[PDB]
Amino acid sequence: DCTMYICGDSTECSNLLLQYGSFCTQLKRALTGIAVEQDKNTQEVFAQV
Amino acid sequence: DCTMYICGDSTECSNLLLQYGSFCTQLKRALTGIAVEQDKNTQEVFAQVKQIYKTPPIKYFGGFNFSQILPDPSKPSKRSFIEDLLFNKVTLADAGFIKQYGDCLGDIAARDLICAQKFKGLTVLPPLLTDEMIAQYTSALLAGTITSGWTFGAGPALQIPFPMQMAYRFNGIGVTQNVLYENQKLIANQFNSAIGKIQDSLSSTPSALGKLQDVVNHNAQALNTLVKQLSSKFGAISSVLNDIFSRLDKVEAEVQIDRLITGRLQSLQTYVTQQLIRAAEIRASANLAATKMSECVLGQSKRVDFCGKGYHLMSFPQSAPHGVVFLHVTYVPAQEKNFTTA
Amino acid sequence: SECVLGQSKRVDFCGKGYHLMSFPQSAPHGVVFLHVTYVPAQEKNFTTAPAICHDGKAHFPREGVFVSNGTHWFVTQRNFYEPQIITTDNTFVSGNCDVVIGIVNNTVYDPLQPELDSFKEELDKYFKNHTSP
Amino acid sequence: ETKCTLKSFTVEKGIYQTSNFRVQPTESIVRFPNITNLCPFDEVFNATRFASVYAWNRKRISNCVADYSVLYNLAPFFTFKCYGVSPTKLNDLCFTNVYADSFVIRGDEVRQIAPGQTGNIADYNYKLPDDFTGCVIAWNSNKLDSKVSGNYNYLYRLFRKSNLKPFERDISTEIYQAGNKPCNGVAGFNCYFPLRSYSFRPTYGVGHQPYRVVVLSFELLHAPATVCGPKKSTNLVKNKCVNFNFNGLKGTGVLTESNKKFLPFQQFGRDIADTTDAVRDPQTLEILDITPCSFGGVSVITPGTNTSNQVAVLYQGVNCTEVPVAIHADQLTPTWRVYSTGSNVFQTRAGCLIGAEYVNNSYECDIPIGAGICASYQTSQSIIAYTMSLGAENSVAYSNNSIAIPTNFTISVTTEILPVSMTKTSV
Ligand SMILES: *[C@@H]1O[C@H](CO)[C@@H](O[C@@H]2O[C@H](CO)[C@@H](O)[C@H](O)[C@H]2NC(C)=O)[C@H](O)[C@H]1NC(C)=O
Ligand SMILES: *[C@@H]1O[C@H](CO)[C@@H](O[C@@H]2O[C@H](CO)[C@@H](O)[C@H](O)[C@H]2NC(C)=O)[C@H](O)[C@H]1NC(C)=O
Ligand SMILES: *[C@@H]1O[C@H](CO)[C@@H](O[C@@H]2O[C@H](CO)[C@@H](O)[C@H](O)[C@H]2NC(C)=O)[C@H](O)[C@H]1NC(C)=O
Ligand SMILES: *[C@@H]1O[C@H](CO)[C@@H](O[C@@H]2O[C@H](CO)[C@@H](O)[C@H](O)[C@H]2NC(C)=O)[C@H](O)[C@H]1NC(C)=O
Ligand SMILES: *[C@@H]1O[C@H](CO)[C@@H](O[C@@H]2O[C@H](CO)[C@@H](O)[C@H](O)[C@H]2NC(C)=O)[C@H](O)[C@H]1NC(C)=O
Ligand SMILES: *[C@@H]1O[C@H](CO)[C@@H](O)[C@H](O)[C@H]1NC(C)=O
Ligand SMILES: *[C@@H]1O[C@H](CO)[C@@H](O)[C@H](O)[C@H]1NC(C)=O
Ligand SMILES: *[C@@H]1O[C@H](CO)[C@@H](O)[C@H](O)[C@H]1NC(C)=O
Ligand SMILES: *[C@@H]1O[C@H](CO)[C@@H](O)[C@H](O)[C@H]1NC(C)=O
Ligand SMILES: *[C@@H]1O[C@H](CO)[C@@H](O)[C@H](O)[C@H]1NC(C)=O
Ligand SMILES: *[C@@H]1O[C@H](CO)[C@@H](O)[C@H](O)[C@H]1NC(C)=O
Repeated sequence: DCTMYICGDSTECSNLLLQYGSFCTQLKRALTGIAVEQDKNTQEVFAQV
Repeated sequence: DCTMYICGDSTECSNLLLQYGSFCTQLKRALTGIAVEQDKNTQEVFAQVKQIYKTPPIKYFGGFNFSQILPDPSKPSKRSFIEDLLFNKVTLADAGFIKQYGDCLGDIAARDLICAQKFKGLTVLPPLLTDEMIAQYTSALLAGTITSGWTFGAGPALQIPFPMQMAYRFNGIGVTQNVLYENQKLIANQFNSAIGKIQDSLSSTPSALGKLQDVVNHNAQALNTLVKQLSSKFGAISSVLNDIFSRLDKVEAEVQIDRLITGRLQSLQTYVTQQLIRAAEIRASANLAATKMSECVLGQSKRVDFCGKGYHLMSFPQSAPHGVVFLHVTYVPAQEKNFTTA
Repeated sequence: SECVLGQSKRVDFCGKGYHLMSFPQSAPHGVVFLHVTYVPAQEKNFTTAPAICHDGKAHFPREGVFVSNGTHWFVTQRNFYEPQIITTDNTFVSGNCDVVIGIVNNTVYDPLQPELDSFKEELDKYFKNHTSP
Repeated sequence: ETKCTLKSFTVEKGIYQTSNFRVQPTESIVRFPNITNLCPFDEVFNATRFASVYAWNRKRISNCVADYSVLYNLAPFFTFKCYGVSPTKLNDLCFTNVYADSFVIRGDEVRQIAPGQTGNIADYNYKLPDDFTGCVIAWNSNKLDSKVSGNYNYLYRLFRKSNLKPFERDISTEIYQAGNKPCNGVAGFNCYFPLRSYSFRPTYGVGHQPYRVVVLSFELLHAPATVCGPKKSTNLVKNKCVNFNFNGLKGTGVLTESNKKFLPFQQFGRDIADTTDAVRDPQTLEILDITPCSFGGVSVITPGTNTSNQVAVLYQGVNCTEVPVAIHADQLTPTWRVYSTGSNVFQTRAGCLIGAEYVNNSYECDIPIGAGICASYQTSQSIIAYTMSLGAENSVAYSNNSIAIPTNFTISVTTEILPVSMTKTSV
């Protein structure tokens, strides 16, 4: 999660983190991509029938 | 371009960037490496022949219709209609070498096209191989594999008629060849109906060419995020540097501009690392494609489930924007009867 | 594990063209493979037919091809020119000869037929020593 | 240039990318509001009676010329405490409004004026915001304001129910209640008069003299400004590179006419990249479009230093009718324009190349260029750029009754090289 690890349970830290743009959005995109291809690995290796 | 992207239109910023060191020089070296390797991939995939073979004018392949995949003389280019369908279906291709400076000043809608986001030193370079020569390579491969048997990957090309060529292909599966000589018309009609249904299926759905669309979509998304990320304040006073130079003195503003420059180089290096990872993945996929090109076409693969579902008979290559499309012609057993064995 | 310890049937994997074997050599941070490969030399052209029918019955080879020099017909392996009289090792009959296209006529001399024609030529002469006179 | 960027004297045969080119500007333009009267700061700074800490006076100043050059000696400005904007370059910025808030405070607690300092004069009387832009001037007033009988005129506060948000003022004075008993009355348990008079005479301790203080506040990049520096105007230039300075916005490029329509309060135009592109001139009210001049990468194609020094120069993706605009004197940042007055120039798909010549015959590729174009060092010696040869065309006759069978063979030996282990390391 973008907010929890860095500026969790604090409003002002999230406010100053809002300036940085789409860093953790790119982080979430990369992690969701590796998750979906991680599922795709098992789907490719175990669904030959 | 590091100087324009990080320290555009400021002499003192360029001096302070030259003071930092050899960062963007290393970045440029890595980008030349990725570009040269990327040209090398397309070079080594399609250079499996040394002579550009000419297709014969005779189009009677023993009752086997083939006009879908051979090049069309009526077209000004040497493109087959299947290749044209593949090319115009993915209508998001490269346009980085088309927009010249007149197109930049064309003022379409306040210059909101890609020229606005390529003003910040980002440049797309055209590939060495053009479309017509790639199509010529594919036509040469198809011409070699259609008449000269499969021996043309082992030196010289020896002409073999199509009938006993397919008979040998049956002999390399487990069924004796003679049966092909009683089922010639039926097998030809099945081949023609199947090759028509391929074009029908490609023209049917719009969710079949995702495997090439995702690459260019990811590339465009990476560039868009890079050009969008410049609006970040990075803890400075303003996101524009000339205001900082014209507002604060040169004995306190160096800290803020230092933070801004370090943040922008951090984002640039993150982009470079992501590009390296995608390059490694594309390199592995291209090597696998080269193996498929060498084994499933220039010969018949005894491995099961490597050149198509079922027992593989033969194959066809076709070009595509940043990609290759294989047509695997394969054998599938039909309905069965059970008896008593011993 | 694949090229050195056995012959590879995968084309263009352990050398250009047909593959025979490979030898390894060491190098500073690397290995050097010496592949020994077999490549066909200059060729010759012939006229071919897909099958042959003699007694109203088709015949086929299970490896090789029928080739003609304009006068006689021979069976030949694919990757080396060697004409030969018809072989039982490449002759089997599957149906009559009115359905296939491109077939010609010739006497058939696969050693099954020399069992009556020429392999028992001494026995044929022994049989004809009594019937003919 | 390629020896400088490759750090080696002997460069190998090939193509090398080098430093990009740029189009130098020609002159500079400044366009400011043209007002005649000076800003009336004299009656603010030389008022006979100033204001109290709880009732500071606030004046907005507009429609004049910000001229602080005469404000250097006169109104000597003992404090250089300006941190939001550097006071030396104050005249180079344009402010949409300026507000002067003045009062008289105890001379000891000057530093309580700065933001973030707590207490009673900075909490219960007046406080600055967190992101405040502007600065304060503080100086001593002992000869004028302070009397031998005591300047008993300015009233300070020492208590409030809660801390007040900044930029807020109160007028009401009520006897306090600080308990369960509603002590309204006239006096009692913490029932005192709110604002108390000063006790300042010059015979007191050092730093206890009354001080005159005045804070100046202003906001930037909001609206077309009405008060800024005395810089003269000039003439507008169309479709030519120039260093423009609009209201402190300094940039370099060309200015064209745009067909977009603004709003009466809108002044600046933005884009997705957070860069100004469309501006409206303060004097004449049309729409101006900003665009920096073109540039691009530079590549050099050379044979080895073992061979001759004849090179070729390629420009990255530029229209070749626009590169003669780059061919002038004192026009380009790369000073090596000696080759810019060169030879015949031939256009490819990624720019146009100077120093070679097309040949319609085809050779094998040696140097990558792009779009199937390849360069070589060949015939007299020169550099030739030609179309890449895909190979030798060889028709093969298809037959339905013939066969090609090899009669001889050969055995050959091929080498392969594979890396197996890169060198280990540790740090
Ligand atoms: C080979 O296939 C092509 C494509 O199916 C055939 O071209 C079509 O032929 C039919 C009738 O012969 C026409 O009605 C279509 O208009 C043709 N299509 C196009 C795109 O022109 C071709 O005739 C076939 N040739 C042989 C010898 O079977
Ligand atoms: C062979 O397959 C058939 C059908 O899958 C099995 O069913 C028997 O054969 C036919 C149906 O095709 C019926 O007439 C019989 O009554 C079926 N049952 C039996 C018990 O013979 C059959 O079992 C399979 N095996 C054999 C050896 O025939
Ligand atoms: C800059 O000064 C000029 C000269 O005073 C102003 O020009 C006036 O307005 C228009 C053009 O803007 C001229 O045609 C008038 O003749 C001028 N009138 C007067 C009384 O000078 C111009 O408005 C000034 N620009 C700004 C932004 O104040
Ligand atoms: C504006 O006036 C209101 C009164 O209506 C102030 O609110 C009071 O704040 C004190 C602070 O402790 C409370 O004890 C009172 O109960 C509040 N009044 C009411 C009616 O709730 C408010 O503080 C004033 N604004 C400022 C900035 O001081
Ligand atoms: C296949 O080609 C080889 C290579 O030329 C032939 O070997 C030559 O044979 C002649 C005949 O005695 C010799 O004079 C040459 O010296 C041989 N060449 C070499 C390099 O040793 C070989 O004879 C050919 N095979 C056939 C069946 O013609
Ligand atoms: C056999 O092949 C050769 C190869 O070029 C050709 O010249 C010749 O005409 C062919 N013979 C026949 C009968 O087609
Ligand atoms: C303001 O007062 C100071 C000191 O009283 C004086 O030096 C200055 O001239 C005055 N300003 C003007 C404009 O007269
Ligand atoms: C230039 O190259 C040649 C061979 O290509 C070589 O013999 C010669 O020594 C080289 N020149 C120098 C100065 O090394
Ligand atoms: C430059 O633009 C013009 C537009 O009229 C075009 O004709 C010309 O080919 C372009 N130059 C190059 C080198 O592409
Ligand atoms: C190449 O072709 C062009 C266009 O036809 C012509 O102008 C030029 O002279 C030709 N050059 C040669 C060497 O044939
Ligand atoms: C072989 O092909 C030719 C055309 O190239 C054709 O005229 C001829 O009929 C074909 N022969 C057979 C036996 O099909």
